[PDB]
Amino acid sequence: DLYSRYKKLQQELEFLEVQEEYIKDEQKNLKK
Amino acid sequence: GIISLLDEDEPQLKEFALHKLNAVVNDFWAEISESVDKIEVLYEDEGFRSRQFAALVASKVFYHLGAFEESLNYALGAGDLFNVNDNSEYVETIIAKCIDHYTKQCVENADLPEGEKKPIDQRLEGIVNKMFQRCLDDHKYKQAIGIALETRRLDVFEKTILESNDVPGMLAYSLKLCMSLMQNKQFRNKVLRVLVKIYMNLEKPDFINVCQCLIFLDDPQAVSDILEKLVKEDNLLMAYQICFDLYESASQQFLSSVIQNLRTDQTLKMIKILSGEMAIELHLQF
Amino acid sequence: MYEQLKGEWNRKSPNLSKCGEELGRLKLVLLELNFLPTTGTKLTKQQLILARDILEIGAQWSILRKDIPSFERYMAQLKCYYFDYKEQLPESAYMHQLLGLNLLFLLSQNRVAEFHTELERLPAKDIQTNVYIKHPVSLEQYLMEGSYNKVFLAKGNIPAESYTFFIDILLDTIRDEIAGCIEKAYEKILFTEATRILFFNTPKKMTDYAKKRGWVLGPNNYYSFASQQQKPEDTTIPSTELAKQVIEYARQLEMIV
Amino acid sequence: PPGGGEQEPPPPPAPQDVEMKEEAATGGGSTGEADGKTAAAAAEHSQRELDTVTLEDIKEHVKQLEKAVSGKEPRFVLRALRMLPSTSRRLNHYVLYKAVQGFFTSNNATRDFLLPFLEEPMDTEADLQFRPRTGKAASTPLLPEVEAYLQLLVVIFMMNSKRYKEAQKISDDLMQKISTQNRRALDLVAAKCYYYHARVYEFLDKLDVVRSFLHARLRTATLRHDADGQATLLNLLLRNYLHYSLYDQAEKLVSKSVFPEQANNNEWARYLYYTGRIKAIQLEYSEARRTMTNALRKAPQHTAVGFKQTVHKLLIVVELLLGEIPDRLQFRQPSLKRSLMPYFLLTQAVRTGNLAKFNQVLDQFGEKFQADGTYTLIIRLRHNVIKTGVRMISLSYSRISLADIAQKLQLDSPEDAEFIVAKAIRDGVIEASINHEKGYVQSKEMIDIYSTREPQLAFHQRISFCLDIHNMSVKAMRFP
Amino acid sequence: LEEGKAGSGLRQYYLSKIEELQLIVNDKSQNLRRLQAQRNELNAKVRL
Amino acid sequence: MSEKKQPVDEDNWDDDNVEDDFSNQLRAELEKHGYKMETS
Amino acid sequence: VRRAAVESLGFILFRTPEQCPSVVSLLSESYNPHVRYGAAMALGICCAGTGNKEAINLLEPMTNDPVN
Repeated sequence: DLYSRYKKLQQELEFLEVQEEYIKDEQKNLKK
Repeated sequence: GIISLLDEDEPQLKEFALHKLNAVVNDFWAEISESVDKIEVLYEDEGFRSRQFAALVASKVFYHLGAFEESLNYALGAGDLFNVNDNSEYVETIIAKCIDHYTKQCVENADLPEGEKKPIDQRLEGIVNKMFQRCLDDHKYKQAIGIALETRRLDVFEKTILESNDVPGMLAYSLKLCMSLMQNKQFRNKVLRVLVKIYMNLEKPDFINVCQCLIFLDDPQAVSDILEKLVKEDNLLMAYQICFDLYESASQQFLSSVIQNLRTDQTLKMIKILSGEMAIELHLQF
Repeated sequence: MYEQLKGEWNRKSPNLSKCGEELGRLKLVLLELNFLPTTGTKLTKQQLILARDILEIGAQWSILRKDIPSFERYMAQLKCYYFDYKEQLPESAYMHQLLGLNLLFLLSQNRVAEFHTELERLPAKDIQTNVYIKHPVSLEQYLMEGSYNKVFLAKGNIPAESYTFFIDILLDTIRDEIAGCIEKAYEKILFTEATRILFFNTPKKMTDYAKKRGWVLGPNNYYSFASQQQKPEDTTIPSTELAKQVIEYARQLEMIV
Repeated sequence: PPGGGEQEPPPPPAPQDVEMKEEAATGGGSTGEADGKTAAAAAEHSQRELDTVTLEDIKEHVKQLEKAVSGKEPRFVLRALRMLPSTSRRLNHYVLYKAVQGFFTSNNATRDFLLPFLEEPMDTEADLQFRPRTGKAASTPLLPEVEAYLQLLVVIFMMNSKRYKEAQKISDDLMQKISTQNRRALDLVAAKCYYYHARVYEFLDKLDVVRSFLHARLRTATLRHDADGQATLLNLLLRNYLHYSLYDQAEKLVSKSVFPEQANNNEWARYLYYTGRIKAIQLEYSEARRTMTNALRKAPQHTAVGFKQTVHKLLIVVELLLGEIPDRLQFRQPSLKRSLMPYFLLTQAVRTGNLAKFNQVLDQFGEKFQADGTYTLIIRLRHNVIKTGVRMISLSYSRISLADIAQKLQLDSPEDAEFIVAKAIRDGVIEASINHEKGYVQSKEMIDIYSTREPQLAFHQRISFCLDIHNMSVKAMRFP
Repeated sequence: LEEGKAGSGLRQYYLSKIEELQLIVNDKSQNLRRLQAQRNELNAKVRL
Repeated sequence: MSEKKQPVDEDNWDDDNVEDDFSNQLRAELEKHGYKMETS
Repeated sequence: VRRAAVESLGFILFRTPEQCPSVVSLLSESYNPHVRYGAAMALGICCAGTGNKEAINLLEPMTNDPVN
């Protein structure tokens, strides 16, 4: 129940930080 | 105004001065914020009669200031006078950081097994089995097993599965956990092989256990033992099914390794189906 | 138990052993039960009547012997007893001069910000009556505008007890401040200016400020040197930190998208 | 009954429709943002809160007979909404009972049966997931329960029904509010209850029991995290201790909780009023009068409200404690006519050198000073009666002799006038210096490096403030 | 209270912990799709 | 928006700027301002 | 090597196929065709045999590209 919800919220949080890091690079790349 | 009582130098006034400390520490917060050095004084005496209590009310006042480690380090010096009190919103917040400090400590300690680890308090597991005493009162052991996976300690993982008798399937549910959200593989086998210890202490073997464990643990002698057990109590129903599942799941050189452990009837039956020839031509037949 | 409410109060108190009996009296009352909840029950307020009275006479014997950390210790516990949440206790006739002792002590040690916020708990006693409290607030009003001399001419009028152990400190912390004004670049004067400004014509006070301060009498002329510093300046000192500030300008323009 | 009884049908007609659709749209839209887009700060939560301050307090006080607000209690007496059939059947109960109360007379509670008509709202299979619906639609009948103003035996019904709500409030806190966080509503719910709960404990014994609760209430706030929680509870906790005329201010000096950090332009303006009064009573006049100025110019957006006239009331006193005074009565009101006459005539006597008028109007208008709670001016502004002129002279003149300032301050003595000038420069009233060699009192130097060195120490804040506007703009930009 | 003493002891630890873990995942998704559309503008410039 | 702290609140049309600067100093401006000249 | 980066997404994420349309949503809209190529195979190997209709929504402009 609750331990599985806490692990998945750990996973999804560290997931969309990485896809946040991708858009940081591309918007920096498209300026050049 | 009772800091004036803390100025005087006899012990029987101190214990009535500190009894009035935690009585009104929730309402007179910042008055003690200047008398911090007086308490951390009164704390350093080894001849003082209630020095462990001084670590309690210091942990109360740093909890107001937000100095969370100062409440933590004085909860370490609090003795049993802290954890004997358990029904509060205060006590659960600074054992929350205590579990948080401890579970990031052991992940760091799992990186260096060769000595050089840290000295560790023991009331942090005195609240673990106390939480197990709550789980004894709860019947719900799914919550104490959660920290037991997180704390990287496996004898309490064995103690909570050799608990008061309520299902073997709860342990199977825990075993799923090892298929979905288990991240590391270094201690995964240790969790995955302490499950098959209690399975050999259990009366019925499963299918999904050896379908998960022993292909992630590659012990060919272990499945040759437990299927010889399934031969021994004359159970050719489920030994017949796990060979077809092993022939579908596992890889080369492990079927070759276990078939050496076969010869280390029903024996010639499991020669032919662990070679797995007959499953192919019926699959060719369809 | 019930130890000498007026034992050596009226005539004299040269005691040191009754000070230990008063010390034991503190070990009696504050070990009976407590004084913290104070719900009702005039019977358990009866020791609260005596706990006030033994700390009043404890504050009387404290100023009788001039103990500075003790006098604030007894007065805080007395003020904590007028910090009673359920105050049905009847007016002890020593309260107005007891607060006047606190009002004069806390004026003397330069707690002037603590002085005026102390005056909030007095509703109307400052104006109607109560010369025990009216005298230090008339004193602080004399310190307000420019009036040093009205303080020292009201020195010979205290309607209360002697107040001398506070006002010796109160005027000494006035004298060094005017001395702190004259220890500036105000170079030289004669003893008659130390008679006019400071006070007192021909007392060993000129010996007092010859040894504490400087003020050597030359050829009928004092001497006070220049206390003015050199003021070292460069005014290009912030060249590092101004170069820091412009960095986080462009750091907060770029890099955070 | 032919005069007023025939004008009884128009009252119900409207407010049974458009005032009913207020919380129907509010309760629907708050549920819509509690479910999806769980960051639900930007909804009608704010405007209904502006309405529950303004609209529904004066939309109705009594329960508005012929079943406009009288019907609200038998309407919401039967609320399950538990499962999807228990929602759709209660949606039929939203159809049937509003038709009955629009037609006929339903169960009219006679102002004392309102609490059993707050039992079956809490009962009758009420939910925990609809915790905005329980929290809002219980607190919103408490304002007809308090603003009936009869104040007899409903005061204990005030006391019961708030602790009914606050038991639900605490249990929701110890109930793990998943993705709604009612604290955005429960802050001013904790305010609106404790404005009149402070009144109740003024009509009965003291409200330190509220502060012992509110200390624990401020503890569970912001240890979770702050969403307006630290901001509201701090001005609530500060107000009683300022209301008590005991010592009470060094308690606030050591109150190191000085970060609400955002307040939606309304808590911060009154928070700066309270702490400006605190720094004024410990005699720090410079920092007080500038944050009292900041409080006056931050949220004046009202129509002659009075607390704006109260922050304007204290601001002129501390400026008379430092000499300057602007035009005050240029925004005169039908009620400011009462409160302009003492203070305008006060600074009239301060600017002149008259003290007999200053003592006369103290005696004339001291009882008005009793209503304003400002006794302390007579003991601390008689300082600046002599110090206003020496601030005025030292700003006018540049290099004055002390022999001439004695007649100009009409002191008739040069020997103590040194000490008044010494005290003012000690207090930093004027920055000037004295030549104690032949009697010169000269002012400061010319306009300094102000053209060269200073202005970047003003420019650094304006860079940092304006790009944070650019930062707070860009971050909150795209919701779709 | 078999469950009631433990819902505050061994479940209140988890469900209070997942609260802020739910808030930040809610927070970054508003931040992410904002970053998405800002990149779609600059790619629409350069490709054109 | 009630904030619970508000329970109380050329005739003189631009008067206070004139009055804060000059109050009542013989405003006919001749009997001393124009009549210094008897001294000299 | 940039392709073998964006081709390796399905090998590490095929167990949870729901995250794969969200992360390759803008990987399919780069400027070079090589990243867009391995983006297309990443939809093919993360989601094995699902009737996704979200990846199929992504593949419809992918089969209507200027580059062959």
